[PDB]
Amino acid sequence: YSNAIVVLCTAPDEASAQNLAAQVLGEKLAACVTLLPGATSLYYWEGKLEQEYEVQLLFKSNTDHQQALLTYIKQHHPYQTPELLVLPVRDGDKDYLSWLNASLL
Amino acid sequence: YSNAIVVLCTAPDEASAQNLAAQVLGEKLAACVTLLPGATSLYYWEGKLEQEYEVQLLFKSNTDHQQALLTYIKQHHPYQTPELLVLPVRDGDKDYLSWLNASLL
Amino acid sequence: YSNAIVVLCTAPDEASAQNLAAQVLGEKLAACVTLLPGATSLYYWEGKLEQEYEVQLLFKSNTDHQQALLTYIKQHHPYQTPELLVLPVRDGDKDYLSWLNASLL
Ligand code: NA
Ligand code: NA
Ligand code: NA
Ligand code: NA
Ligand code: NA
Ligand code: NA
Repeated sequence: YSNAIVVLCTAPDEASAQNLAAQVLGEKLAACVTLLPGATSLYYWEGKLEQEYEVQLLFKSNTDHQQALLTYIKQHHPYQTPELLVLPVRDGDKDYLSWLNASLL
Repeated sequence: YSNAIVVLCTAPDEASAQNLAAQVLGEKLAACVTLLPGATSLYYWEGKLEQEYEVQLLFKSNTDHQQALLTYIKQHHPYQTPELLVLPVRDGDKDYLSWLNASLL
Repeated sequence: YSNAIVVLCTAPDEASAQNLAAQVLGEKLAACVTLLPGATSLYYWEGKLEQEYEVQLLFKSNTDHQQALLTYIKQHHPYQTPELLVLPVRDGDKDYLSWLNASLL
């Protein structure tokens, strides 16, 4: 396995998604943050089935910066309990991983 | 590795995607279902290259509910052979994982 | 773990993403390619924070064709150093996995 990771997270709108991405990148806690706006999420919250528009984010980072990234997002997110799921990366293109690794703190 | 999983699946349109998600959620087989509408999928089917609009779904659940979820979607999907790929989750925010686990059957 | 994989990659626009997908599929190096257009990616490039539109791609393939797929994309991509991250697949629907494998043999 490579040391790269892809962290999934959602935001209520593009404005908040962009602000969070900019903060994370300025702190060098991710190499690239990709936003997928216009998503819809369904889930139960306090006993009711909700259906809300959200932005699905993908934070591309590495294991050496994993906890710092999670902690940062958790403390700079509009939601109290944001989605934060780390996907492992089994392999990647050498040159891309090189760039990803070099971009981080 | 945490016990969380993210299941990839596609649906032909938002209406079918929403119905499936609502059903899975009511059955408590996923904690959150995110729909990414307006995607385009290319693939060969019966020897012909097809290019079709689809909704990419992400079902956020755990390994304990993995088989029931897969079986449920398979039996309640518009396609005869739907995409069902389980991505493992290496780690996550504990508060989020706690809510995810608590929302399941 | 199954032998399936999901490879993340981004393209600058739909035209280029579609051409790449078609080429990869003709070469039988992926069973299905899903395009998520209208995404926004933020990243530092040459010291400056960029915010650009991209298409997020998901190549659904197997470990048996993983290196050939990565090499092929790298040689047929508009970017000099494109994003190429391989996500492992823990499990999936038997019929879907069978179709994916058969499509590439
Ligand atoms: Na803006
Ligand atoms: Na902004
Ligand atoms: Na869209
Ligand atoms: Na609906
Ligand atoms: Na095209
Ligand atoms: Na052959």
